[PDB]
Amino acid sequence: SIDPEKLRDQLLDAFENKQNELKSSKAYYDAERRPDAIGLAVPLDMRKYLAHVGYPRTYVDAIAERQELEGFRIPSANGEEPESGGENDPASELWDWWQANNLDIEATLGHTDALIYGTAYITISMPDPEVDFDVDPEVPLIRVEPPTALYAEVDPRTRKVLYAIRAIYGADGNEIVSATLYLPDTTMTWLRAEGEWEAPTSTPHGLEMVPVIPISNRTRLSDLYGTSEISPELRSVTDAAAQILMNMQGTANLMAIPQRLIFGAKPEELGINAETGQRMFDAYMARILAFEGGEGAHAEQFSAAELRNFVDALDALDRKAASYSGLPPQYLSSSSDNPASAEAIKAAESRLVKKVERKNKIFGGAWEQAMRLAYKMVKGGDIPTEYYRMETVWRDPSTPTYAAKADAAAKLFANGAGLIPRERGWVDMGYTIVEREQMRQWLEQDQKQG
Amino acid sequence: SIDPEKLRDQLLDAFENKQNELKSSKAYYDAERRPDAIGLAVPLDMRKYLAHVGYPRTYVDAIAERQELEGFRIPSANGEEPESGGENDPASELWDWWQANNLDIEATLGHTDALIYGTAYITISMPDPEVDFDVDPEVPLIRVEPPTALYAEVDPRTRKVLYAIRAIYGADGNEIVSATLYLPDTTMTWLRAEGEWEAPTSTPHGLEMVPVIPISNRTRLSDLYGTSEISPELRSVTDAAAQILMNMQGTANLMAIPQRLIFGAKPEELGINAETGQRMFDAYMARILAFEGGEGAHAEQFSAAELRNFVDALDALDRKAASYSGLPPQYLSSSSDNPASAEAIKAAESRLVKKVERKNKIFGGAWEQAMRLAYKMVKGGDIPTEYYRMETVWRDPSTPTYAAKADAAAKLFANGAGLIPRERGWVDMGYTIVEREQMRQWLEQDQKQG
Amino acid sequence: SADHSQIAQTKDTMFTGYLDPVQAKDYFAEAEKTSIVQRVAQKIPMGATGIVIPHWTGDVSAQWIGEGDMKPITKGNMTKRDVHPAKIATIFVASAETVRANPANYLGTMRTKVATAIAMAFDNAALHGTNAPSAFQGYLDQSNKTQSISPNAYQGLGVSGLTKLVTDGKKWTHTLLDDTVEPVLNGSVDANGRPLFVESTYESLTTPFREGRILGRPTILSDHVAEGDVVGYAGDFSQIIWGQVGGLSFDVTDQATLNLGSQESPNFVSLWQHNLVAVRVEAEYGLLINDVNAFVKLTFDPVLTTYALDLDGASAGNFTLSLDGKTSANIAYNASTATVKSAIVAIDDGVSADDVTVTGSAGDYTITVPGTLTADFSGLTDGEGASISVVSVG
Amino acid sequence: ATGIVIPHWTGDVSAQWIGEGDMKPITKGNMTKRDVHPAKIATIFVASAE
Amino acid sequence: GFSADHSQIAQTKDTMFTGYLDPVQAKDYFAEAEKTSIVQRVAQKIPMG
Amino acid sequence: GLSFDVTDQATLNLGSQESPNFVSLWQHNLVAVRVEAEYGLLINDVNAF
Repeated sequence: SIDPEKLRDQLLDAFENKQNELKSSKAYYDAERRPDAIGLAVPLDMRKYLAHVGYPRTYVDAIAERQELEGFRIPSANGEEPESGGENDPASELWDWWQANNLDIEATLGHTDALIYGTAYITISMPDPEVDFDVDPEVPLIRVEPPTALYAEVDPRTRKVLYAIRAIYGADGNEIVSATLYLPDTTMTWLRAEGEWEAPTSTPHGLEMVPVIPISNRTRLSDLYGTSEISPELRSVTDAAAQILMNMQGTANLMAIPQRLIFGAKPEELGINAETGQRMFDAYMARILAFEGGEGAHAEQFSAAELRNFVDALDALDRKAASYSGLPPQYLSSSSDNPASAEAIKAAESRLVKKVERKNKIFGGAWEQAMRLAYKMVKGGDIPTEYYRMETVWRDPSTPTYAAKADAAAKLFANGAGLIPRERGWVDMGYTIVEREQMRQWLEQDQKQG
Repeated sequence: SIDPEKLRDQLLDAFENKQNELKSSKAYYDAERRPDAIGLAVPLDMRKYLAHVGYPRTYVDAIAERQELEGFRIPSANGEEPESGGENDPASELWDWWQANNLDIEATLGHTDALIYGTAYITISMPDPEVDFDVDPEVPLIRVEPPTALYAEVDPRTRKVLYAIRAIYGADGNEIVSATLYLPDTTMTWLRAEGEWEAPTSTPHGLEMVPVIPISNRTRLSDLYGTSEISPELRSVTDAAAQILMNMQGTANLMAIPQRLIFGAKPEELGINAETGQRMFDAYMARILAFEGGEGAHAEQFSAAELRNFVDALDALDRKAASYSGLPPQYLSSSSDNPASAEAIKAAESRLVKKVERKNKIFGGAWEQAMRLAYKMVKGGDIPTEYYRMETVWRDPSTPTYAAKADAAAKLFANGAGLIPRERGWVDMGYTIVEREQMRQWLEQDQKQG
Repeated sequence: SADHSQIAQTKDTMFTGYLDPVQAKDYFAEAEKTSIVQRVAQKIPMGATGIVIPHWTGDVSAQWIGEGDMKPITKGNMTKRDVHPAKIATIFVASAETVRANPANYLGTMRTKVATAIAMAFDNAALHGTNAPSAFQGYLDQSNKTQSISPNAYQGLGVSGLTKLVTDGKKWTHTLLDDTVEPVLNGSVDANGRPLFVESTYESLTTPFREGRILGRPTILSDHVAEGDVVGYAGDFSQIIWGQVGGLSFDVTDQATLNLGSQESPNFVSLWQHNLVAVRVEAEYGLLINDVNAFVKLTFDPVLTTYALDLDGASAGNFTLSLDGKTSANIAYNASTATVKSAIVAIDDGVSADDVTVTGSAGDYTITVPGTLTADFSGLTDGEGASISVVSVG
Repeated sequence: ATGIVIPHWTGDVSAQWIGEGDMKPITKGNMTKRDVHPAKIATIFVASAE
Repeated sequence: GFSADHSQIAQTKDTMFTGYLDPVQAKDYFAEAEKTSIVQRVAQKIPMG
Repeated sequence: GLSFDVTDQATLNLGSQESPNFVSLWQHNLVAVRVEAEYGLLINDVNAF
C-alpha cells in the first residue's frame, strides 16, 4: 500500500527538482540572458548591451505553427463507411468533445510546450457544478497542463503513469496556492497548499489508470521521457552567433572609424590647455590645419576595423542554422531568391514537411490514447474494442497551393467518368473531415436543381 | 463578504503599479527614446540627434492589419436540423450585435494592443437609457478596453477573472477622473474624480461571473498571462540598428570628408591673423597655392572614413530583423528579391500568413467566450448547449490571387457537372458569410429570369 | 554603485552565477513560519479611523417590599473604549539589472520573506509585547498569573493552573503550546510509569500534539510561542480581538529618492540617478485584549515573578498588598523600602525573606515574589492614578 | 561527476512599527551556497583463462 | 515624525480635521450573557395564589 | 492651462536654502501636489489710463 500525505510530500520534491532541467531550455526560447552568448571582445562597461538571437523561437514555432487536428477515424465493427452515420457515428462523439473543450486552441499551445520542454500533460476529469465550470456538464472536462505545473511518475517497464502531482503557484514568491494528486484509484486536492494546512477534497474515478497522459517529444526509441526539440546543435549555433553580433556591436562603436594621430607635437604650441587636456578645433569641411611642425613631426592613422570580416562570418552561421534545423533557407534569409513554382515550393518545404508529419504521428499517439480515457470515464462501462484501432487525422503540413491541385483533381474526376470517386477528389483537394460533411449536404441540395 | 471601497483602493494600486511593465513595451511601438538605442561614438554635444528604427511598429502592424472576422459558426443541433443561413438563426443573432457595436472597427484596435502590451479586455453591459447615445437600446453594449485603462485579477488555478477595475485618467494623466469595479454578481462606478469621489452608481447583472473577458497573446500554456509580440530578439535588433544608424550619421558630419594638413609652415609667414588664428583665401577652381618651404614643409592628409563600413553592417541587421520577425524579406531589404509568380507570393508570405492564422485561433477563443457571455446577459436564462461549440470564422491572411483562384474554381465546378457543389465553390473563392447570403438571393433572381 | 553595500542589492558575493549544478531546491530549506494570533483571536472588521467598543456597567437593581410600601428608583450606566490601528512597514532596494535577472528568484523570495517578517512582528507584539506599538492595548505576557507544568502536565494544566484561573471568575477555553513542550507531555507518567495522553502500545503521537483536546479544551501548537521561561498559555481566547485595515501593499519605483542614513544624518540617493529599484511594503494592524489577567502563563518548575508598583506621585494615606487573596496591613505611601518586604512576609503564607525581594523607594517599588501579587489603593487619599504592573524579560 | 551546489537562505529581513509620516526603515536579504563532490570506490579480481 | 499641528504638512492628527475621522461604533464583542436563575430550574414549581 | 502634478516620488526641503531640512516624500508618506501656471502681460501705454 502507500500513504497519500507522504505522496503529497514526495511528489512536490520531485516536481521542484525537475524545474532546473527545464530552466535552461526556456532561456533559449524566451531569448533570456545566457553567459555563453556574451561577446568576449566587448569591454566590461559595454557588456551590458546584449545581442539576443532568434533561431530557437523560429525553429520551434515553424513546427508548432503548422499542425492542426482534423479529427479521428474509429473503424466500424461492420460495413465501414465514415460518410454514412454523421452525428450517430463514434468519430463525431470524439470530435464534439474536441470542439467543446476548445482543444483546437489549447492543443496548439500545449504542443509548443511539449516541444520546448520535451513533454506536456493531457488531463481528464468530470466537471463540478459546485465550481464555476462554465461548460456543457455532460462533456468530459479535458485540459492540457505544461510541465512547469505538473509532474508524473512513469513506470519504465510499461510507460504507464504511476501517479502525478499538479501544482499551482500563486501570484508571488513561488508560494504553492494549491496542489492536486492523481492516483490510479482517486483524485485529491488541497485548497491552500503553502504547507497544506487545508484538508483534502477528494473524488474517486472508475478508471484503473491515472487520468493524466504525457504528450512527449520522442527523438528516439531509447528517449523514454521525451526531450527538448531545441537540439544541442541549434543551441550551440545560437550562442556562437550571439558572440559574433555582440563583438560586431562593440566594433561599430569602438573601431569602425579610423583613429587620427599626430607625432612630434609640442602641446604648448598646439594650444592644448593643460587643465582641460583639449584644444578646440573647428570641424567645418574646407579648412586646412597649418601646424608649426618641424623636428620630424608627421600625421598618421590607425585603420578602421572592416565590419565585412564579421558579416562574412555571420553568413556562414545563417547557413548552419538552416542545415541543423531543416527550415527552408529563406525562413532564415540564408538566401533571398524565392522558389518560383508549385514544384520549387515543395522542394524548399521538403525537410520541414517530413519533420511535421513525424511529430503529428507521435503526438497523435497521445490523443488516440487520451480519448479512450475520456470515453471510458464519461460513458462508463468498458472500451468498445474498435476504439483501440482509431487513427488521429491531421491537416497536411504543406503550404496550401490551390490552383495546382485544382487542375489535377479536375482531370482525375473527368465530370464523373474519371479515375477516382467524388469523395476521394475532395480529400485530395484538402477539404477537412468536417467540411466534407458540409459539402455532402450541399451536394444533395444542388442535385434537386440540376 | 468583502468591502468594495477596500477593493477599489487596492485594485487602483495594482492597476497603477502594472504601468511600469507596459511603459517598456510602449517605448518600442511608439519609437520613443531609449538609452540602449544611443550610438556611443558620437560626441556628447551630438547625442541630441536621435535616429529611431521602425521594425517593432512594422512587425506589429504586419499582423494586426490582416486579422478580420467574417462571422460565427454554431452547430444547429444538426443531428435534428442542419438547415441554417437566414433569418432568426444564432449565427445572425450574434453577428447582428457585432455590427451594431462596430466591433469590426474596434476589434482591429483591440488586437493591436493585445499584440503590443500582451493583453486587452472585452467588456460587456446593457446600455444605460439614462445617457443619450449613438446605440441600439436592445443590443448588449460590448466594448474593448486597453491594459492602460483596465486591470483584472485572474485565478491561476482556473484561468478565470475574480474581479476587475476600469479606471480613466483626466486630460492630464495626473489624476483619475472615474473608476468602475466589476464583481462576479454586481458592477459599481464612482463617477467624480479621485480627489472628490461621490457615492457610486451600481447594478446587479444576474451572471455567475465577471463581465470582463481577457484577450491575451500567448505562445505556451506556461504563459499564464499574455506577453508582447515585440520580443527581446526584435528589441535587440531594433536597438542594435539604432546605434549603427546614429554612428553612421555622426560620421557623415565629422569624418566622411578628408582632413587637410600642412607641416612645418610658420604661421607668421603664411600671414595667419594672431587675433583669430586663421587666414581666409579665395578657394575657386584651379588656383594653385604656393608656399615658402621653411623647415622642409609639406602637405599631408587624413583619409575620409568609408561610410560603407557601417552600411554593409546595416544590411546584416536588416536580414536579422527579417529572420526574427518572419516578415517576407522584401518588407525589410529592398531588391533582396521581388516575386514574379503566384507561387512565389505563397513562398514569401508563408511565415507571416501562418503566424496570423495562429493568432486568429488565440483571439477567436476570447471572442467566442465574450459573445456567449453577452447572450447570457441580454437573453437571460442560460446557454443553449450548442453555443459551447461556437467557432469564430476569419478571412484568409493571404494576399488574394483572385485571377488564379477564379481559373481554378471554374475548373472544379465545370458548369455544374464537376467535382464540388456550388456553395464550396463560393467558399474557395473566399466570399464572406454575408456576401454569400447576398449571392444566394441574386442566384435565385437569375434562375427566376432564365 | 558600491558592490556589497548594506542597503542595495547588486551583482555581488551573494550569487554563484546560475550554472547547471545549482540544485533546484535548497534541500535543507525549513518551511516558512506563520502567525498564531491571527488563527486564535476574533478577527473584527476594521477601518482607518479605528472603532469604538461599548460596554454596560450599571448596578440595575430591585428590592423586596411590603404591602403598599412605596417603590425604589434604580440606574443603568454605560461606557466605551476606542481601538486604533498602527502601521508596520519596510523597504527593500535592488539594482535594475538585479530586478531584470531576478537571480534565484530573489525578488519573489523577498516579497514572501517581508510578509513573514510582518506576520511574526504581529505575533511577538501581541504575545510577548516586544517592540509593540503605542496603539495596541495589552499583551499576553503582561498577565499577573503563572503556573509551572514540567513534572506532570496533567496536574499542571488541568488542576493547579485551572485553580488559579477559575478563582478570579475567569475561565479556560483553549491552550496554546510551543513545540518544545513535547518532551514534558511525553512521560508525565502515572505512579506505575505509564505515560498519560497516549495509547497502550505508544505508537501513536501524543494526544494534544495531534491538535487534540485536553479536558474538552482544544490545543493549539506553535514552533515559536516560547520566549524566556514561558512555553505556552491557557485562558479565555475570546477576550482577544484584532483587525487589519488593508492587506500587505507592495509599491514599486525607479523614480523616487531614498535616504540611506538616519533622519538627522541623511544620505540621499536618487533611485533614478544610480538606476536602483525600490519596493515599499506596509500593512495596518489593530489589537485589543479585554484584560490580560484572563490567561495563565505556562513554564517549567521554579518560576518567580516581578511586579512594578506606581502610585502616580500620590501624597497621603496608605496602600495594601495581597498574595493568593491573603491581605496584609495598611502601608504608608512613603514607607521605607524594607517595610514593603516586611509587609509581604507578614502574610499568613510560606513566603519568606530569602525568597521575597524589593528595590526602589517611596511610591516606585519593584517587588519580586513566588506568586500572584495584587494591590489595593482604597486607603490612599489622592491615589487617583495609582497602579501595579508586571515586568518583562530582558 | 562535476558535483553539485546547494544554496541556503541566511537573511534576517525585518520591519518596524511607524507613526503617521515617520521615516520607513530599509532592509536587505542574505544567502549562502555549499558545494558537494563525489568519490570512487573500486576493486579488481583476476583469474586464469582455464 | 512631525509636530501635531505642523505648519507645512497636513496630517490626520491635525486639529483642523477634529470631528471628521470619528471612530466607528461596533458590537460589544465582550458582552457576557444574562445569567439565568438556577433555583427556578432545580425546584418544583407549585401553583400559588 | 493651470497645471496640477500629483507625486510622492520627489524630495522636498522643509526649510530655507541655508537650513533646508530635506525630506523624501516616498520614504516618509507625504503626497505632494505641485501647482504651476505661466502668464505674460503688456500695457502698450501706461499713460492711457
